[PDB]
Amino acid sequence: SGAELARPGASVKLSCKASGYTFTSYWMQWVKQRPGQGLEWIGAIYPGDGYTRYTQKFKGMATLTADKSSSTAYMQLTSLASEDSAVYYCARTYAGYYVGYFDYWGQGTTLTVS
Amino acid sequence: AVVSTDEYVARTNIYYHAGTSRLLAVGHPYFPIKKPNNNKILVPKVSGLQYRVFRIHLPDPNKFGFPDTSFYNPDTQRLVWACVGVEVGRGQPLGVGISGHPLLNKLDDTENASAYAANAGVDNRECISMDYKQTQLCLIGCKPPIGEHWGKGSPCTQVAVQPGDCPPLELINTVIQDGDMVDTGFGAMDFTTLQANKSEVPLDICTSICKYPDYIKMVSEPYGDSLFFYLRREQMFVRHLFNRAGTVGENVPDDLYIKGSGSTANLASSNYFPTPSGSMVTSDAQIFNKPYWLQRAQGHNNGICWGNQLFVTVVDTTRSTNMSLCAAISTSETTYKNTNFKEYLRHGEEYDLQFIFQLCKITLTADVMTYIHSMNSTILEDWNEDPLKKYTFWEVNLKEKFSADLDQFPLGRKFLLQLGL
Amino acid sequence: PTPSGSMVTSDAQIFNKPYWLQRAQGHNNGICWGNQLFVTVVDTTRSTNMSLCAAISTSETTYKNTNFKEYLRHGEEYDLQFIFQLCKITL
Amino acid sequence: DIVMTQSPSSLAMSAGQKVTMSCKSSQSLFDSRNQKNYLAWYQQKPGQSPTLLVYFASTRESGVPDRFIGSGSGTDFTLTISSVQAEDLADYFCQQHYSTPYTFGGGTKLEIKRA
Repeated sequence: SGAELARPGASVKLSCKASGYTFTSYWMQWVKQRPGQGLEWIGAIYPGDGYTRYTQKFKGMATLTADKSSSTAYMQLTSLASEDSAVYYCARTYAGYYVGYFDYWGQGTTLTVS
Repeated sequence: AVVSTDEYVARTNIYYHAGTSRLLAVGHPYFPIKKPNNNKILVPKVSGLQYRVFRIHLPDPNKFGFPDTSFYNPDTQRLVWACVGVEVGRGQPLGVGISGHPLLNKLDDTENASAYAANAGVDNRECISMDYKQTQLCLIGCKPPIGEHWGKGSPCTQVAVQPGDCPPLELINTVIQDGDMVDTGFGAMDFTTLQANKSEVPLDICTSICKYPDYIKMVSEPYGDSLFFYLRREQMFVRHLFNRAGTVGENVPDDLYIKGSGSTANLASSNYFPTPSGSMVTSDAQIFNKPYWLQRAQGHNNGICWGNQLFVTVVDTTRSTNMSLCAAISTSETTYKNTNFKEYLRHGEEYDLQFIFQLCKITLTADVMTYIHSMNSTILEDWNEDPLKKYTFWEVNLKEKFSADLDQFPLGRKFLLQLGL
Repeated sequence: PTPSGSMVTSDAQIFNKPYWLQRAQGHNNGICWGNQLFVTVVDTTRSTNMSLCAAISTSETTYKNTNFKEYLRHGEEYDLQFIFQLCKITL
Repeated sequence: DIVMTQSPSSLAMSAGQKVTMSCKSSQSLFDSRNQKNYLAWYQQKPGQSPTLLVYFASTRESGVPDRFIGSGSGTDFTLTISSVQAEDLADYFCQQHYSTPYTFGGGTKLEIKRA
C-alpha cells in the first residue's frame, strides 16, 4: 500500500498483496525501519492458519491479519506516536513451521505520524 | 406393536437341505486390472479384506412342487421358508495377507528416535506395507446388512471453507455391498473423500470406503429382518508408530509445551498414526466350517425368509494369503535378470454355503394380513422387479438345490443328529 | 518406560453385553435415589484416531507436503439401555 | 533476546579491494537437527528493499554474484566481497534465524572510494 500520514493517537492499516505462489502455504513477516536506522522485527503471521508471533516490543502496537481470498496480509498500528514514523516492510519466509530466511520483500510503506 | 414370528408363523415338519456347489473367486488383491484405454474389468479385485454379501434366492414354497400338499390349506394360508441351520464352509489354507503403498505418507519413525528428525522436504513418502487387523464375522438376515463409516459431512452455511480446511465428519449409514472393504486398522471411513493425499493408507482401501457393521442399529430394528444371527471376532495391535508428512492443519497449543531452540526450535509433526497388525491366525479360533443352529432369535423375526430371500454376509481375513506368480519373458539366459521376469499378484477365495430350511405356514386372517401388510406390503402382493437393483451382491440361486434327503448331505446329517428327531 | 496395552480383542469385550444388577455387594441394591443414575465408562479398545487431510490446491500432479493440511480426529459411539423396576417405600 | 553485533558499522573501500564484515550472535546458530547455521545476509541498496545474499551462513542465493561469500559458524560470521564493485554501494545486515525473536544486526554501510 501507499505512503500514509496519520495523526498521533490514531491508527492505520496497511496492506501487502501477494502473488506468484500458493499464498496460504507461506509465513509473512513485518519489519520496521526508522529514518537512518536499522531493521527491527515486528512480527510474523501464517495466513493458512491465522497464527501470529510478535516481538514483545510491538505487542499492543501491531495487529497482523490476512485475507486468503485476496492473498493479502495486513498490519494495523494503533495509538500512534512520532516513534512509529518509519518505513514498514512485509516479507515472505518460505513454507513450513520451520524458521527460515526472509526470501521476498515488499517495496515498503512509509508512515508519517504528525 | 411388533410381535415374534412364532405368533403368526406355523412350523411344519418338513425340512430341506440346500447348498451352493463351491463358490470360487480369483482376482488381484489390491485393485482391478483393466484395459487402460477401456474401462471393462479384465481381472477383478479379490481380497480377503472385502465383505462377501450373498443374496440367496430360494424357490417360492407356494409355487414349489411338494409330493404331498395335504399339510396345509392353499386357500386360507401361505408358505414361507425358515432358515434353521447354516454352515459357511471356507476352503483355502489359513494364512495372512499383506497390503501397502509405494508412496505411503510416512515421515519418520516416532516409536524411538536418537536425534531430532531432519526436515520435511517435498514428498518424503516411503514404500510401506503392513498386515491388516484380523476380522471374522458372519451376518444372516432376510434383509441386506447395514454398515456405518465416517464420511465428509455437509458444511454449515457460514464461514466459507478455506481451501485445506479440515472437512466435517458425519457417521453415514449405508448398505453393505459385496466387495466393500472392512476396517483394516484405520477405522471405518471414506478415505477418498476424507484424504486428498491419496497416500495415507495402502492401495487396497486407499480410494475405497471401509465400512463396519452397524450392529447397534440392526438389532434396534423393530422387526429385526436385517439380521437374526451373527458372529464377530476382531483383534488388532500396534506394530509401528509413525509420523505424517504434510503441513500443520491445526497447530499444537503452546500452553502444552516449552518452546525449543536450534534443532528443537521447529516442532516435528505430531500427527501420529500407527501401523496395524492382526496377530497370528489359528484353527482353534475359526468361526466357519461349523454349523450354526438358528433356533431362538434375539429379534422378532425368528429366521423367517420373507420374500424367499436370505442374506449371508461374511468377512474372513484368516485366509488372506496372496500368491505372487511371475512369468519369464525369455527362457534362455542362465543368468537372473529382474527384467526378464514379470511379477504379479493374485488372491483366491473359496466358499461353500449350506443350509437347512424348515417349511412354515401362515393362515391369512384379518389381523395377520393387517400386520404383514404394515410390516412389508410386498409380502402379500407377491403371494397369490428387484427393489435393490442399485446394490450389488454375490447372487446365489438355490431354486434347483433343495433336497428332502438331509441324510445325503453333511450339514443334513449334522442337523438330524443334533435335533434327534 | 514406554507403555503398551497389547492387542485388543472381541473375546475380551466388556460392553455390548447386558449386566443384571440383581444382588449388590453394597447396602444400596441399585436404588436410584433422586431419580438419578451414574454410568461411568472407559473403553480404549476403540481408540482409533483417523487422520484426514485436505489439499490446498487441486492442480499440480506432483506431491508437495506444503499442498496438504494434515489433521486428526477421533470418534466415539455409545448407546445406553436400561431396565428399571418400580419400587415403593412406606414412609 | 539474541543480540547481534555487526562491525564495522561503516567501511569505505575502493573498487577491487576485499571487503570483510563481521556479525556476532549471543547464542549459537548451529542446529544439530540438520547441521546448518541459521544466518542470513541481506543487501539494502539506496531506496530499495533488502535483498537476500546468503543464507544458512554460507549458501549463496541464486543470482547473487559469486564475489559474495558468507562463512563462519556458531557465534562468529563473516560476509566477504572478494573484489568490491561500484554497484556494491549499500547497507549490509545480518539476521539470525535460530529460534525467536528475529533480531537484526546494526548494519554496515559500505561506501566506495575513488579518484
